[PDB]
Amino acid sequence: GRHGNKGVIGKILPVEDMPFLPDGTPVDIILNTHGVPRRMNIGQILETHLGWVAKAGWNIDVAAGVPDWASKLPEELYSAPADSTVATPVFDGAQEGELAGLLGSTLPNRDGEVMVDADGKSTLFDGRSGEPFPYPVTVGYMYILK
Amino acid sequence: WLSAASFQETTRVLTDAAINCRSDKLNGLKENVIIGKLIPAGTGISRYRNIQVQPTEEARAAA
Amino acid sequence: LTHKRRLSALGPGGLSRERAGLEVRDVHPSHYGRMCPIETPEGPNIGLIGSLSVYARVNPFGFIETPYRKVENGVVTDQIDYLTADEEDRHVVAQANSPTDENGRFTEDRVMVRKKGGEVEFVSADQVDYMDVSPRQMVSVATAMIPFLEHDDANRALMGANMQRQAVPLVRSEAPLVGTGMELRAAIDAGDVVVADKTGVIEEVSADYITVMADDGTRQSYRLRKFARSNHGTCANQRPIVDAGQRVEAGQVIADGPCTQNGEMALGKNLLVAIMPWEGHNYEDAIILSNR
Amino acid sequence: IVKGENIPEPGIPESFKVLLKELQSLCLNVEVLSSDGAAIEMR
Amino acid sequence: QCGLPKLMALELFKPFVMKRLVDLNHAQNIKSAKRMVERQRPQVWDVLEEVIAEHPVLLNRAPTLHRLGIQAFEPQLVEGKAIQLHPLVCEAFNADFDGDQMAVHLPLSAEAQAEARILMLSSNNILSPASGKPLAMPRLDMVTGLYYLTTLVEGATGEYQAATKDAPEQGVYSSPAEAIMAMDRGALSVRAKIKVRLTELRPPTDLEAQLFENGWKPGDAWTAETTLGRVMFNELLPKSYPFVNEQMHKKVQARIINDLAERFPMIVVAQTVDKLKDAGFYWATRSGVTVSMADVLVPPQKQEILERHEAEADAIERKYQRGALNHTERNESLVKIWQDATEEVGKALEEFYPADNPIITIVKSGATGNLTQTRTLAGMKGLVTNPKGEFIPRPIKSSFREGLTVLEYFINTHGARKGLADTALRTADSGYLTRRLVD
Amino acid sequence: MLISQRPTLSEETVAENRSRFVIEPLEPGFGYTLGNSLRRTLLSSIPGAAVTSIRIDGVLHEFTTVPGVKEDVTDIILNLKGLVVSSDDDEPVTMYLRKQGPGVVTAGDIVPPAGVTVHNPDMHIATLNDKGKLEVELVVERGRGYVPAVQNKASGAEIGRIPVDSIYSPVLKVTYKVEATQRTDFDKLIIDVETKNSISPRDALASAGGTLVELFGL
Amino acid sequence: MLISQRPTLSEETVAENRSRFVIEPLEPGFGYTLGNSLRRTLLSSIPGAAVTSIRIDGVLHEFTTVPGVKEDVTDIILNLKGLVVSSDDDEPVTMYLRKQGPGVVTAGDIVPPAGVTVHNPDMHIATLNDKGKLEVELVVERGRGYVPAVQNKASGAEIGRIPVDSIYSPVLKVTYKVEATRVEQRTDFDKLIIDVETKNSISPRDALASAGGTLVELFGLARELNADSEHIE
Amino acid sequence: SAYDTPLGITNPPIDELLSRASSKYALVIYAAKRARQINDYYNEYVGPLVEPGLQEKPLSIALREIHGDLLEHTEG
Amino acid sequence: CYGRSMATGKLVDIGEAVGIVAAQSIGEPGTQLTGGLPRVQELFEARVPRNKAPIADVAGRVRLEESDKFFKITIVPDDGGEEVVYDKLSKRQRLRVIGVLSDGDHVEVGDQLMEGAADPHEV
Ligand SMILES: [Mg+2]
Repeated sequence: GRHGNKGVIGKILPVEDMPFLPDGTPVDIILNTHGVPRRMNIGQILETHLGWVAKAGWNIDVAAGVPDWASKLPEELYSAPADSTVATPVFDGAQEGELAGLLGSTLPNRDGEVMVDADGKSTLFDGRSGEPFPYPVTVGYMYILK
Repeated sequence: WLSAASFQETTRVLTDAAINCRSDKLNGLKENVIIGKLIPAGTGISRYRNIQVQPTEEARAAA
Repeated sequence: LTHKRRLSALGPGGLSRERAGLEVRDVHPSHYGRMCPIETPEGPNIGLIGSLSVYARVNPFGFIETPYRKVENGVVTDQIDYLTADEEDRHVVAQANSPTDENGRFTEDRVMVRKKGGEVEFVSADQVDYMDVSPRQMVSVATAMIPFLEHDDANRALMGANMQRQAVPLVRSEAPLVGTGMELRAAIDAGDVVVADKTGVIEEVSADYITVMADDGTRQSYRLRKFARSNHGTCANQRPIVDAGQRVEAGQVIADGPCTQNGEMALGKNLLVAIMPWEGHNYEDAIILSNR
Repeated sequence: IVKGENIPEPGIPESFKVLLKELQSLCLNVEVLSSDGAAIEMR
Repeated sequence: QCGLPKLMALELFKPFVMKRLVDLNHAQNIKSAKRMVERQRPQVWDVLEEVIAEHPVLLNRAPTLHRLGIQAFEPQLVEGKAIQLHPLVCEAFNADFDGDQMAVHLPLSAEAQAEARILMLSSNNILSPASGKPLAMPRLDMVTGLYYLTTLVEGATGEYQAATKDAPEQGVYSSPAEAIMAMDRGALSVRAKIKVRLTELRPPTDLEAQLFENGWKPGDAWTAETTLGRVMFNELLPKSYPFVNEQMHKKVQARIINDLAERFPMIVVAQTVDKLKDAGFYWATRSGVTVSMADVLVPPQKQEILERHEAEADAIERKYQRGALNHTERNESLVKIWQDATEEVGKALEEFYPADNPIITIVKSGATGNLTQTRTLAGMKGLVTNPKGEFIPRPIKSSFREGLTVLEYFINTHGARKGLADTALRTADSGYLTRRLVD
Repeated sequence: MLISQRPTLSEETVAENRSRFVIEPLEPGFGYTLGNSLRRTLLSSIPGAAVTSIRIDGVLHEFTTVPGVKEDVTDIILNLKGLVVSSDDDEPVTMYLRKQGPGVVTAGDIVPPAGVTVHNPDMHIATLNDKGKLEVELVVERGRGYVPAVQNKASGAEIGRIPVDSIYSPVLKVTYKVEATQRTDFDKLIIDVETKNSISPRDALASAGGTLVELFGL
Repeated sequence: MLISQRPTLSEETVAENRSRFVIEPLEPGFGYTLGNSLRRTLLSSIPGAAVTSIRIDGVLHEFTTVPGVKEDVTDIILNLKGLVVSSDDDEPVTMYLRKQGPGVVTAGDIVPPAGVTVHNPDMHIATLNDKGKLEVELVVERGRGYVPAVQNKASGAEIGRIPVDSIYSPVLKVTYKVEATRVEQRTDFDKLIIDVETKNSISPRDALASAGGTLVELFGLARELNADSEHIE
Repeated sequence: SAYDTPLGITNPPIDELLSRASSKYALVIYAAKRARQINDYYNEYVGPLVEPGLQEKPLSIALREIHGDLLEHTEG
Repeated sequence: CYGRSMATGKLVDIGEAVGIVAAQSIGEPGTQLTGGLPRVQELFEARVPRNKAPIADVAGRVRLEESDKFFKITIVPDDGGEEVVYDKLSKRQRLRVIGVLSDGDHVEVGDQLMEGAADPHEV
């Protein structure tokens, strides 16, 4: 990715057995949790969240009024459809408050159910044993280069 | 002297060696590496490399 | 695009890579807005090679200048003056983002400023002269392409810039779902995308070439690079993004280049990511992929 | 290996033979002596 | 063992297979054998597995620092062009999977193969030959996997009570196989406090004398109170080993594996660690460890703490603005004020994080990371050094969670680069020293 | 405490390409293992219904263009990947496509032989102009899973044939979920099966079970 | 449609109680797909009879103890959980164990009613201290899986009624793994290793075929929908 | 001792082999020469005193022979 | 004399080459040495220390004296023999610690008088 996170492909699994969302939507990449925290690249987790936002779309936050966090302020950004592309210029980008507010938004997969919470996490089902993974796992969309 | 030459200050070493007319016994392991001999350490030591192996007469009987 | 814009201290007429000490490799306070501090090689070229900043501009005498907006009496004008390092030490450079007031003026009681140390200081709107043209003056093009740059340590950012220029064009070339400003303007200025130099309409679109009939009555055509082998063996293939009837304007993007989609740099794909550790397969920086 | 026989005993590295030659060209007289009979010839 | 790309294996062993497929009548003469291998006709693969069997190979990764930088393994034909490296040898090779490469060497003569199997074999080299500490010991993922396995959770599902009045104890299980049937159903938690009867494991020392002392428990039954995971953990250790019943930090894991080397043959330690690996991974993924902007917590006291020292700074700076203060002392003072505050935010931060948070568990278990690292992520990165080597009295008040600022960022790289340059010349000089030590 | 009311599998309808399936009751802690056991088999072993190779008169290989066509041959092969076909098979059978003059080519323009059909003629292939002419034949084979393009050096093909990656996967996206049946709880699982229109969710789940039944033995 | 070659099912016998089973070769990824379903069918799906509730004479409001025996309340319950007897009743049946004097009680002293047969008589229950007697009633009902001790209504009116965790199924432990063959005729094919430890009621081979049938017909619900698409035999 | 079962190269265990020779280095020459000895027979001449495995490599044979105390050696 | 092999955990084998192993055991961590590699190299190369610090030449009580910019240390030997003086000690080096050396403290034949690096040749 653009944050200095690099690695070789160690394995490629049949789409059958992979962590897959409640929709039955398999994840494409599984990145290890341990390399992230110590390297100070955490920007890669942000764009992982935004990546999910930009992919699924979202809405306000209104009415009646605009919430406190949006006041500083997203302008005309209150609604974007699914798959819209985002731009956060380096030294004025989105801000932590604005992420959470967007993190809840918006259904559906197709059916009105939501696949990710306000923490940017989801319950993945192991495609191997078929049972869910005991804890909520972070999912999203990341931009990775070959 | 060829151990010292390979280490550093090669020209200084070779010139002093040729004047002192130095003879290298080739005892050290770096010397034996350069010439392709068996280093005098580990399995290259005399006691190990000269081991002689034969099956026990008891073993040959069972065949 | 970054190979041009690179500035290195080695070569004839300059110091050798081995002799120069770390004092030249360190970033100087005057590099601000001129030479990007975050971008250099990781090898033992560190600090000897750097990329020119985004708004930096070269002087007829060979000194780099950076654009500034001069402030007078707590009011930032539209006057934009390009200053060298000498004349920047002369004045007080207001911070790029300081609250703006109505028709514009200092809002915040006091102003963020850079001195001639360069030593940073906090003074009111009274004593300022110039202000920064915008954030990321110090940043280079590739650096300016890292979303959430401000959250990543300079170590991993440097690696991030270097590795963007290390990517390879995919057959499909999808653009980044979460981008930054530069993707648009870095691709057109690279020259690997086909831009129209006159307003008009498309007469023909073939995989081989694209012709446009200008309002000027003139006729311009562009032959498309197709599966051209690049220096290191990547693929330069281009594809038309326009259709026969289409109207087009001067400076628009007729065809995509190797790494571009619809005019912006696409150096990779958007992938669905799961950050869990998985059965000891993705471990110690390794990655696992969907056979998809 | 192709006949499945035992791997034979190694010989002299060619690079070493070269080193002796390069030292001779400096007017350094380098002799390889056995226990005796004195000088051995690389050939 | 190691994964060996089959194409790579074919060329490496080419003269060996050429003979084999001439022995079997696949090819009539050596010339035909050579073409058969070059064109990769499908018959050769079955033959390759034959010659490669129990025929070792040396693996090296540069730079080679200690002799452990080369180790022998048992080659396994693998699909793909990459090399499969056992996860427990990364420590010795210092092997990152960021794209490192490694060299394979084929020992030929009987002596060379003997030296590979006996001297250099992977499983016979475990402890570092410097400190004697264990190297192949689990790390990273495997830590957090076992740390999670052995940890004890107050009030988990199925917790032994124990019952009073109208009910019997309720936290007891016929066997470990029962607690599994209870765990698969929602009844039991792997981290629960239950007590169980164990026929096939060995109690500790003290509880051993009091319970048996005849005596021993080769097939015998006995009962202790432990987490279900701690049971399964001890099933990984040798049956002859006593029951540890701790939550395993890295150091605790080092203690045990260090102990296995003193009391047991190497092959035992080789296999014990293999079992720690398989278990540690399975539970590292079931551990529920991830990262999120949410799981990154910031102490609320940071604001007041920040402004608390802002006054002390501007006041001491106010004392310098008055003219009496020594300039070097005022700046020096700012170091001590801010340096001190950095600890309070560290103290405040550590106090805030719930003990089960994924970021903290990684560092607690000793798998990876520091507190100093988690102090810059949330809270404050702290003071940074100028290129001159001095300390810039301007602190970085923001953390990489909230993001730094234009000037905060320009200042950080000032020092952060000088460190990355050092790492360059630290290997150049360290290797120059090692070459003199060696000689 | 044996509770035997033999499992009941009742169908459903959601859309035409997908339909929900439900099975009740089942002993506690089943549907997950039983659901994933079907999903794993659905996403893999349902047969197809895929296109193997293609031949284009003008072009001898994948990396050239065609006069007047907007898409290069490689970007056209990518498009033809999205073809969802179905064939009674057996044995290979060639399809045919020829289009002249301006327009837009789509899967509808593909004339299938007797015994095959194209289930999404709406699909865009290539856009042609006044000079554009596209004459291409396509070979549909039968199988299951994903088979990477078989190179004609391994097969017996000549320089003209363009091998292509083949996806035989009637099924599109699959999920499931369970709801217990309080004490006495049982398990009832619902599986959500969607297909590409080459077959109905019913026939695929029948395939999976049939393929899944034959496998269990003792 | 489908033909493939070739699966086979073999078994290594670890002990009269235990057996290991391996299937070779599978088609990737079928190891993970089936094998987790097999561990379930053997564990939770196999009919067997186990103890449900027990009441001892002399234990009503007492927390834990039994004067005259070194085994306490808890130690005897888990002592009894291991009792394996196949019952033909389909309805809860109450057996009875009554013994006095100094001695060691075993599963042979309990008198099974007609239709219930104890498979492990040598089983130890309690040690009787000098001059002591023990009276216990045992509730035995058929079932499947592992049903934790039920207080429903809950234990309720019955005083001295102790519900116990019931191991219904014969197989007390099972686990599986996955390995890859082969010599590159079949490259990276899946091999499934299943580890079954069984109670003396049925042998491992009996519990495997039982799982085979209960699972096969189980999937008949789907096959009945069409039967058109198929696979190899 | 129960170490479970060694696979391939790890069999026989070093520890049980090191009781048959002075050091790891001696063990190397010990087995090494016996292997060169066996291979000759398939074309010194003696052995495989143990029952050969199917394809077993001579070096692997000589290690088993050493484990069973089937041969003696004298250090130089 | 060598003792246990850190690898085997037993008495070193007679073939072992322990010099190379020592060289590597020492140099390998050098990458982690950030009072560093310069000091280490200073020691193994036996160069006179960066800032030389004096060592007691003989046993006796110490008389301390502070000049302007300097320090004077005199050792009155228990002999009691010829007094031993250490002339100009830059106050930048301060002094070693027992706490910090003070007038009247006893000193043995090898003790270090000031914070710093004793000249190994001198010791
Ligand atoms: Mg690396």
